Amino acid sequence: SRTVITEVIATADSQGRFLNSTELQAAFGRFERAVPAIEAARALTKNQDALVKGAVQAVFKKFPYVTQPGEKGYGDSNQAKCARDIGYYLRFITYSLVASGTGPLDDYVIAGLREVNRAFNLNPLWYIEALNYIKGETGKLLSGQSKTEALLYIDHAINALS
Amino acid sequence: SRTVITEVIATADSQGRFLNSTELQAAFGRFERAVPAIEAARALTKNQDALVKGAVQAVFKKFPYVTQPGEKGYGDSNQAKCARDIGYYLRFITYSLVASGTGPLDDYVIAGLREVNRAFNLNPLWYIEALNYIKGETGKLLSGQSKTEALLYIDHAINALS
Amino acid sequence: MSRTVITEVIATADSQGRFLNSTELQAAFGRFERAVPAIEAARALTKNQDALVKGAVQAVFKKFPYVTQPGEKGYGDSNQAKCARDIGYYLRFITYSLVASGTGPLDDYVIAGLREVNRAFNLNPLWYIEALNYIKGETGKLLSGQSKTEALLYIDHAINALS
Amino acid sequence: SRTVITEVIATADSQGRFLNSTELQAAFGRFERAVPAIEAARALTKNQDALVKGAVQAVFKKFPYVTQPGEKGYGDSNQAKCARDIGYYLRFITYSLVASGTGPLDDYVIAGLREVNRAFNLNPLWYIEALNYIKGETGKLLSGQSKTEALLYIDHAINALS
Amino acid sequence: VTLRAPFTEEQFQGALYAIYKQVFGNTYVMESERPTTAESQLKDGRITVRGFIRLLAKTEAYKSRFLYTTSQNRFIELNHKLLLGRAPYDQAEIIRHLDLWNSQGYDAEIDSYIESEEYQEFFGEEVVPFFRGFKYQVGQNPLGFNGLVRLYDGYAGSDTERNQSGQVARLTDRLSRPVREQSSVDRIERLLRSYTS
Amino acid sequence: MNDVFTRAIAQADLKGSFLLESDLDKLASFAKEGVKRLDAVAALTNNAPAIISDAAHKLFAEQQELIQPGGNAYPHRRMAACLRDMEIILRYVSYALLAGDASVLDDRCLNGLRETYNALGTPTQSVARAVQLMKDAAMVHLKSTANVTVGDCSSLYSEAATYFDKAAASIA
Amino acid sequence: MNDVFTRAIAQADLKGSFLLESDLDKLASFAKEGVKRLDAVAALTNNAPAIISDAAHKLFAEQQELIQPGGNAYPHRRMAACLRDMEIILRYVSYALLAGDASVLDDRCLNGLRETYNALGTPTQSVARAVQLMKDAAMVHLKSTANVTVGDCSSLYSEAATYFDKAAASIA
Amino acid sequence: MNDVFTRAIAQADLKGSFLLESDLDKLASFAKEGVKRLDAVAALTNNAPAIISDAAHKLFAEQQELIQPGGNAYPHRRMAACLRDMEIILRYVSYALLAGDASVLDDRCLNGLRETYNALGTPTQSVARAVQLMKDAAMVHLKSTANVTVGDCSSLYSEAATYFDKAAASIA
Amino acid sequence: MNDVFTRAIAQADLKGSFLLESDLDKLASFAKEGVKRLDAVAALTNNAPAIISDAAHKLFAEQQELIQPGGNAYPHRRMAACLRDMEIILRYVSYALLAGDASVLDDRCLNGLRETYNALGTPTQSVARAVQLMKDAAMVHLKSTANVTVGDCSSLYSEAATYFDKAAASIA
Ligand SMILES: CCC1=C(C)/C(=C/C2=NC(=C\c3[nH]c(/C=C4\NC(=O)[C@H](C)[C@H]4CC)c(C)c3CCC(=O)O)/C(CCC(=O)O)=C2C)NC1=O
Ligand SMILES: CCC1=C(C)/C(=C/C2=NC(=C\c3[nH]c(/C=C4\NC(=O)[C@H](C)[C@H]4CC)c(C)c3CCC(=O)O)/C(CCC(=O)O)=C2C)NC1=O
Ligand SMILES: CCC1=C(C)/C(=C/C2=NC(=C\c3[nH]c(/C=C4\NC(=O)[C@H](C)[C@H]4CC)c(C)c3CCC(=O)O)/C(CCC(=O)O)=C2C)NC1=O
Ligand SMILES: CCC1=C(C)/C(=C/C2=NC(=C\c3[nH]c(/C=C4\NC(=O)[C@H](C)[C@H]4CC)c(C)c3CCC(=O)O)/C(CCC(=O)O)=C2C)NC1=O
Ligand SMILES: CCC1=C(C)/C(=C/C2=NC(=C\c3[nH]c(/C=C4\NC(=O)[C@H](C)[C@H]4CC)c(C)c3CCC(=O)O)/C(CCC(=O)O)=C2C)NC1=O
Ligand SMILES: CCC1=C(C)/C(=C/C2=NC(=C\c3[nH]c(/C=C4\NC(=O)[C@H](C)[C@H]4CC)c(C)c3CCC(=O)O)/C(CCC(=O)O)=C2C)NC1=O
Ligand SMILES: CCC1=C(C)/C(=C/C2=NC(=C\c3[nH]c(/C=C4\NC(=O)[C@H](C)[C@H]4CC)c(C)c3CCC(=O)O)/C(CCC(=O)O)=C2C)NC1=O
Ligand SMILES: CCC1=C(C)/C(=C/C2=NC(=C\c3[nH]c(/C=C4\NC(=O)[C@H](C)[C@H]4CC)c(C)c3CCC(=O)O)/C(CCC(=O)O)=C2C)NC1=O
Ligand SMILES: CCC1=C(C)/C(=C/C2=NC(=C\c3[nH]c(/C=C4\NC(=O)[C@H](C)[C@H]4CC)c(C)c3CCC(=O)O)/C(CCC(=O)O)=C2C)NC1=O
Ligand SMILES: CCC1=C(C)/C(=C/C2=NC(=C\c3[nH]c(/C=C4\NC(=O)[C@H](C)[C@H]4CC)c(C)c3CCC(=O)O)/C(CCC(=O)O)=C2C)NC1=O
Ligand SMILES: CCC1=C(C)/C(=C/C2=NC(=C\c3[nH]c(/C=C4\NC(=O)[C@H](C)[C@H]4CC)c(C)c3CCC(=O)O)/C(CCC(=O)O)=C2C)NC1=O
Repeated sequence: SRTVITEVIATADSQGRFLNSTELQAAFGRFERAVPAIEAARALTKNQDALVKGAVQAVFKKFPYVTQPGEKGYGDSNQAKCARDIGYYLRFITYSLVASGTGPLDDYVIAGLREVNRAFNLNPLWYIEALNYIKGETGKLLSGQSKTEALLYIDHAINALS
Repeated sequence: SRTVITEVIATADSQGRFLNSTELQAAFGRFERAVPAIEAARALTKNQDALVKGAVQAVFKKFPYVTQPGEKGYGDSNQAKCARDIGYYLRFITYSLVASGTGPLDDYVIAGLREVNRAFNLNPLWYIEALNYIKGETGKLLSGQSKTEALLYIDHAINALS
Repeated sequence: MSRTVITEVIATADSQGRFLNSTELQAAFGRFERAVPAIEAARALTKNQDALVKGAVQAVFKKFPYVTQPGEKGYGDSNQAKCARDIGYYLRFITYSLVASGTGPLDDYVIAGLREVNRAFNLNPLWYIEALNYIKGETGKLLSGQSKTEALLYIDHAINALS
Repeated sequence: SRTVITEVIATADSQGRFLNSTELQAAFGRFERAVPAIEAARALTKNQDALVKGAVQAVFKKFPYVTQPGEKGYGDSNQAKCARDIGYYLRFITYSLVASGTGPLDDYVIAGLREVNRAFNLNPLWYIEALNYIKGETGKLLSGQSKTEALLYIDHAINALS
Repeated sequence: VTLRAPFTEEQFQGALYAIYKQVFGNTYVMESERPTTAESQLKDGRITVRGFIRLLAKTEAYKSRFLYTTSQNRFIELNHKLLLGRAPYDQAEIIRHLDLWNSQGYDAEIDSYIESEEYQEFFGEEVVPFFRGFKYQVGQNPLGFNGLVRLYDGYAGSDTERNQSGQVARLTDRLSRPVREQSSVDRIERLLRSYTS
Repeated sequence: MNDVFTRAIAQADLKGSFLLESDLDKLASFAKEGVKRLDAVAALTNNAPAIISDAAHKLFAEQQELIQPGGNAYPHRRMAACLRDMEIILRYVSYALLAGDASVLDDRCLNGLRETYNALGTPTQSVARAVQLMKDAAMVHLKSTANVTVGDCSSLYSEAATYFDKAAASIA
Repeated sequence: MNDVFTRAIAQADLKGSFLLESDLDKLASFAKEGVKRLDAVAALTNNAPAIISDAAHKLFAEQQELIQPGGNAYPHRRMAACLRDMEIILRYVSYALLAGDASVLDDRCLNGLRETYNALGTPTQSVARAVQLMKDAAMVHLKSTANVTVGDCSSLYSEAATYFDKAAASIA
Repeated sequence: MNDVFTRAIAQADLKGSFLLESDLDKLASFAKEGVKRLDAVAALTNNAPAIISDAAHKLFAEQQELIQPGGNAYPHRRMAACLRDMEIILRYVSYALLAGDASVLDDRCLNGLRETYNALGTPTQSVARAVQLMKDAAMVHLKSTANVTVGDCSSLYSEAATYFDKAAASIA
Repeated sequence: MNDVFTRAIAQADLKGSFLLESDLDKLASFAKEGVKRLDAVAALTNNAPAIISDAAHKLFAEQQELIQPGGNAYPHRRMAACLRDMEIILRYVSYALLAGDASVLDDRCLNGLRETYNALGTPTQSVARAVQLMKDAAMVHLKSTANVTVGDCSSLYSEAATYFDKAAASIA
């Protein structure tokens, strides 16, 4: 996958050179960010059972027309898929957070995002505003380095969805 | 040159995108270590003359055969310009410290090293052990973070000469 | 540099450094003989440009009532007027592509850089798919025979590029 | 502006006298020659486009060397501003015909043309051959006295450019 | 210059020298920059000459020389002149390559040169690229030869970043007029109409 | 490059106007007389070696100084280059004839050519003469009424004369 | 490819001397303040869609010529080119902000952009107006104090303003 | 007017004391840099026509309404007066640079420009843009090292920039 | 790139004539003493690194500002560039000496050298002086009577001196 250690080893081995100063810095810096990221990962792993429901209700509120009959959001199975999507999203957010790199995030949601979205008529705005809801609520859920660590990853995800 | 910030801008320019979170994390960790590196640069800048003279004398001591006539070290200009070379190396190592990257070394001494060493029949061993003596002096002149920070560039240049 | 079977054969012959062989002349003559239905369809559309555009914008509003309400793109009198202008552009390039008997005009002038502008101005492709579906429904009755088939084919190309 | 009517009125005002014979005879002269002048101006206003664009072509043909890439005459904006300037000149020649005096030329384009020309390295010749083109056509478009006087005013235009 | 399967030590250094002289221009390459691992991977045929050239194009020496100090027009011109031998033909190529860069990264941008069809026939797996736009190449404009002539200043010269001019574009001026100056005449009337207001 | 179809499109566009009925009339006429145009293009194509050889024979008859030592076409490599250039110009004229407008001939062939020959030292007056000789030796093949239906084609004859004159004037 | 520390090193090397005390003082001050610069860079990065969209809206509202047919951002491909150019300018402005140096902008992105736009007939003035609308939206987005510790950023604001002004002046 | 030495003598007379040693030190510092001042003023004077010409180029490019009819540069006599204004403002800023005291520019030049251009109808914002373009064009030749001994003169750059800023804020 | 034989052949061809008897005498005399030419080339090759090293030592002793910080040859990369330029130029002089004509120089060595040096800011006078020093260092090796047969080679000395002088004059 991709972490900070990933770019460390890749940019150290592309030149075929022994590990110099800069990638050692990058490894150390990644190592120091590990514990606030782990604290935030615990904080966002505890809240998932209510986070998913908050997200689905936010989606149903933002778009009144999606939930009405004859549209994508209507239906028990459709909303079950919405819940599964949001749970997967949060799980990979936690994965990227603990890994200190968006590698799992990148290759799990970004890889195959736009084409699959146009394939199943997934409007990116739905997930953009759902992740905006998660960003806003994690703004109060986390503070300090943990808050910023979660928010930058949410921002990366939403910019990927755009 | 090639510093941490420059490497970030290069990896974000060649790939033609904005700066992701991880690159900013690397930048902010570099900013964290900035103070020890600039302190090391301060300390080496003050002691420049004594460091250079000690290194030159260590060169003469380790290689006794260099001094006598008919050899590289004989003649006042020869060791005067040895002092010039040692000052060059020390200046570029302080440059690396300030820039917080191995750039100035790689651009001003490393790139072009073996051609000049083999053309003028110089020896990498002279400068290797001279930088070893500079290592010895900076062992006591510095402590804590700045110490190992300077050591990293010193022995990086040593491996470059080795 | 718009592509057309004439342009395509000239390009695939210049690429190989050869004169136009028999098959390229077959394709060119085929286009030349189909030109008359295509030009007929083009003039038929050109006469009825305004009715088709107005119907398309009304159908877009009808299938998407939520956009019409304030706080959305559909709000705005001049906004809706140059919505009609946008569907006018789409129909215009449909007629251009019919005259050219190729997707080159449509491709270059709309399809090239389509999704980028759709995103950066938050323009839903489904709006324009609705508009072109209405234009399909209309041209079903105006045109018949080969001209209708050509018009439906080019509308299909544009919709698929949007979709 | 500056007209024979205006010259009369100013040369009577600065001396504070009522007008006497000589200047009002000059006024007869102006008012009688107005009609040929004004029809000549009408004709010039009738044919402007050919005059301007063919003048631009004539400048190119008489100065091929300004057309190529990399010199000052090169450029789409440069050709546009050619046409603009020559249109202005035709403008003001017509104006002078209307005023039956060389005033407006002097007020607008003759006042300070030298230093603005050398300010942008403008060659006044270019405009002189443009005028030569213009006299070439007005040798045909007009007849006699109107033709004579249009030639007079344009000749004065070159002379001032000379 | 080629590299067959049973090749020996001799001319392998010569093949490397030809590769560096072509890919990097006449710009010097200190062995502080030569990728030894790529050369070893070439020595056993694990990679072709095409693969080794892809590697060099994706090194930081190639980027340092041609990507950072330069604009993107100059980058495309140099990529053509070095990895293909010819000048670009029109802004169709420039637009395609610039869009490909901004959308898919330098990696895909260089692949569009290396794994291209043109590179497949003219050079292929085991031929070092050579300046071939001097001889008439099938399906070119008359400006391809002129462009390669303008880019190539001589055997002694090179397209180096570290000069007074700062490695400015040589050919966008040349490639400029034909592509987008067909609408000059009407743009003239539009500009006059704007000025007269 | 653009044919006359896309000329009509482009001039309709850059003024934001639909194609007029009259423009559709001219283009439909272009399409109906298109079969004669295909005949002319095939006449140029299938008789290319004949046209090129005739033009070359006349050209080296008029000015022998090309083929004698020290001449541009002499060293038997530059002769092949001369014949190849003539083939290229003929090919682009046939392209412009099929298209209907000289965009192919004036973009893909004639832009950088005069100063290409200036760089090579090739005389351009001789190249323009060669193009005109090809025009002469190609009109006779273009007018060949055998093995084809008969009809008036003075329009296409003027068209091809204009294309050859255009190439010769651009190159010289 | 230079940042502020690398410019300082370059000067110190042209002089042939070590870095002076004042130079190290200002570089340490810059590095200590750099955490605020990183937040400004992240504000430009995460919001660039908004800046570009707003700048385009105001630009084409002011000059509705560039959307007219025959205008220079008329077709979808030229509109895409306009937006992509604005985005690249903003990218290199944020790169200069990170490095605290206008070397990356001036070399990589603006060494020959004026001649490119003149060659392609693009109105450089509308390009400069797009850059200035970008700078206005960027200032508004930098003023935002959401999720960050409040402080004084007038240094970064002035640097961003001078970066955008350098971009505009180099374009036109 | 009142030069830098005149300024020092003025303050000495006003407080009625002699010159302090620091006063002699700073006046000697001014005396030693007079060579650099000579270089700067020579650079400005020699390049003056070029600088004003290109500055006017960017001026009329950025603001295209001034030149066109109804603008304050249109009647082409106003153009001559405009060129006179650029040259005279550069002349007085060169004067102020030479003297090292901005008194001459403030009194002899900027006392009445505000009311003058109110009475003349000139857009003064345009004139401020003009003088800013002057400093942009002039700093080029300022950092030019052609034909002269090289040396850091950052104080001279900053002083010239402050002089132009004073002039701009004045006419602003 | 033409040896003596191919230069003579080209002249004969331009005169449209077979090779004269006197020209064949010249070429036979050349190919007769060609072993002396081979010895001179082997002395320039075998004793090359000594020539480059000695010439560089004398050059950097006589002209010290190059190796100073800010000098043209200051860092390691520029010293290596110096050494590679000198080795290439010695190599090309050996090439010309073997061939017999300066065709290899003016084709490959000197093709755009002045343009390169004027672009790089290199002082061409210094490079010419380096080529002069290589001349002096190389004449010593060429005149080495040891390890060869004794015989007059004044013509080779004059020819190689002309080659070095031509290289210097082309660089200068
Ligand atoms: C590996 C991680 C992962 C992701 C990222 C993911 C997204 C995703 N959602 C899908 C379907 C879907 N997704 C939705 C949900 C949307 N429509 C409305 O209900 C809402 C407004 C909105 C959610 C808030 C719906 C309704 C479908 C059904 C197919 C369709 O939309 O056409 C599909 C198609 C295949 C499937 O899962 O059944 C994918 C790949 N799935 C994954 O396993
Ligand atoms: C980028 C910084 C830089 C370096 C590193 C550098 C190395 C360098 N050392 C040189 C000479 C020399 N350098 C030495 C150094 C020796 N003196 C003592 O004896 C010691 C044993 C030993 C040093 C520890 C000697 C003996 C020479 C003379 C040998 C020769 O010139 O061939 C020269 C030849 C040109 C000259 O300086 O006149 C270079 C280029 N030059 C540079 O511009
Ligand atoms: C030549 C081909 C071409 C097309 C087609 C094109 C479309 C286009 N759509 C735009 C945005 C827009 N598009 C629409 C149309 C929408 N309004 C809704 O009511 C409807 C559902 C829908 C119409 C079906 C509107 C209202 C805007 C303006 C939104 C805004 O700026 O607030 C704009 C931005 C123009 C501006 O600056 O205001 C363009 C240029 N551009 C092109 O170059
Ligand atoms: C009242 C009537 C009037 C006059 C007399 C006048 C002179 C005049 N012509 C101008 C444009 C210009 N006109 C020309 C010259 C023309 N273009 C070239 O292609 C040809 C060689 C030549 C046509 C024969 C040039 C070179 C400029 C602008 C200077 C520049 O941008 O380099 C400018 C503006 C300079 C600029 O924009 O840079 C002035 C003041 N302006 C007026 O409004
Ligand atoms: C696709 C459009 C295109 C054209 C038209 C074109 C012309 C062209 N002809 C060339 C060669 C040549 N062409 C000629 C022909 C001339 N000699 C006599 O005067 C004849 C009258 C006359 C022929 C009509 C000669 C002699 C050369 C070789 C020139 C030399 O070696 O000095 C070359 C240089 C490349 C080569 O060596 O083959 C070009 C670029 N190139 C193109 O890419
Ligand atoms: C296989 C590729 C292909 C070719 C070759 C082609 C040419 C072609 N020309 C035709 C008639 C014709 N062909 C010509 C052209 C000739 N008459 C003039 O006198 C000249 C001698 C000469 C042209 C310069 C004319 C004038 C017609 C009559 C059509 C009309 O009335 O416009 C016909 C219909 C008659 C038939 O099928 O036998 C064809 C198919 N069409 C094709 O799809
Ligand atoms: C990496 C640094 C870099 C950049 C960013 C760059 C920009 C750039 N802009 C171009 C054309 C263009 N540029 C624009 C945008 C302009 N026209 C509109 O009026 C706007 C006001 C304005 C945008 C702010 C447009 C519309 C084109 C297309 C012109 C045409 O197709 O005729 C081109 C040539 C073809 C292409 O679009 O790829 C380049 C290379 N060049 C570089 O080396
Ligand atoms: C890993 C990526 C990254 C993040 C997430 C980040 C946020 C961030 N901002 C910080 C301080 C700060 N951040 C800002 C900037 C903000 N304040 C103003 O309101 C501006 C509107 C706004 C942006 C311009 C300021 C002014 C400070 C305090 C200055 C200081 O360091 O003492 C700190 C240091 C915490 C502390 O000093 O206790 C962090 C970690 N920085 C980073 O490098
Ligand atoms: C006749 C009127 C006159 C002039 C024109 C003049 C210029 C001048 N400047 C000099 C030194 C100098 N001149 C300058 C200024 C230049 N160097 C900087 O790099 C800038 C490029 C530029 C200033 C912006 C400097 C820095 C020195 C070196 C003095 C020092 O040590 O500070 C010298 C002495 C060196 C020599 O004679 O060759 C002269 C004559 N002196 C005069 O009496
Ligand atoms: C045909 C074979 C061939 C030649 C002849 C050749 C000349 C040549 N010398 C160069 C650099 C150089 N060459 C020198 C050496 C000169 N400067 C000093 O004054 C020395 C005294 C003097 C040596 C005699 C230097 C210093 C540079 C680098 C200049 C710079 O980087 O700005 C470069 C630029 C390459 C690069 O970017 O590194 C070329 C092309 N290149 C070739 O492929
Ligand atoms: C690698 C292939 C090869 C070479 C190159 C070679 C050199 C060579 N040197 C020779 C003698 C010679 N060599 C020289 C040249 C020398 N005279 C001195 O003054 C100069 C230092 C120097 C030339 C500048 C001369 C003059 C002779 C005597 C033969 C004669 O005068 O023609 C001979 C003729 C045999 C003899 O009489 O001894 C050969 C073949 N042998 C080989 O197998």
